[PDB]
Amino acid sequence: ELTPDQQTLLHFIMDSYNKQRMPQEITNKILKEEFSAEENFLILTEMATNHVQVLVEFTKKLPGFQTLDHEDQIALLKGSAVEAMFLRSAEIFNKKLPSGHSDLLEERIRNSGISDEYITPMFSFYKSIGELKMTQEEYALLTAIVILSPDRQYIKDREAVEKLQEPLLDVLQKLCKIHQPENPQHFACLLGRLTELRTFNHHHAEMLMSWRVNDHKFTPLLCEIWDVQ
Amino acid sequence: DHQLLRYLLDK
Ligand SMILES: CC(C)c1onc(-c2c(Cl)cccc2Cl)c1COc1ccc2cc(-c3cccc(C(=O)O)c3)sc2c1
Repeated sequence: ELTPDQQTLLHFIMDSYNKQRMPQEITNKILKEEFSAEENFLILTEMATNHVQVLVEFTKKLPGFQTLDHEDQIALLKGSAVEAMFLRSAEIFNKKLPSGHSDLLEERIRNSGISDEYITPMFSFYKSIGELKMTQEEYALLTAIVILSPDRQYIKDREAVEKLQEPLLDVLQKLCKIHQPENPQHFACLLGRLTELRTFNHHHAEMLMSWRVNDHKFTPLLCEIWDVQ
Repeated sequence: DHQLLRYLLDK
């Protein structure tokens, strides 16, 4: 029922997760710039390359992350990049965060060179995850769990990560049985979405190919993290 | 390789 070691872990996490890292002058472009396929794409590239920085600075703050093998630290970042980004945007659409300009962010994604084959699943995903009516603690706990996934390919010590992940799952499960006793299946549902999240890694690899064969520019930072040759 | 990510971590 939320011990000390936990009421403290959660607070350190809600602390990081809550730092307003993305600059207002930057996210404001989602609202003020012209709406065209090219501009929508450039702005989305700028949000994503800025978000990569917020993630790393959030990940660094995750308990015991900095004690992991430097090679694994990369594998984890490269592995969860896409998923963590879907989680953040999902929160923008689901909980209508002001800094996200939800409806205008959606206009730009729906017209940035992405095939209907991916737009449909993508938004279908956002709708059902919103129906879980999650809290900021769940979103944050969820992201930290995704980043610390011992599953990611190329990990050298898949047990030192599980060990760093376990505490987080525990606090999430607890927080579920606590304010959601109504139904003891909520923890399971959240974890279910994790599986659905994974699905977009493939989709994202195809989206990048399409953008690339169409002469689209990313950033040195995005290219490194997504392995864009 | 991955000098950008490494650079962000060491920052
Ligand atoms: C390179 C780019 C064109 C791209 O390619 N695929 C995807 C993608 C798309 Cl469509 C959907 C899901 C995942 C990916 Cl990876 C993207 C866009 O990725 C991003 C990544 C992070 C953020 C954070 C935002 C944001 C806004 C306001 C406020 C905040 C805030 O944290 O306060 C965050 S928008 C945004 C857009």
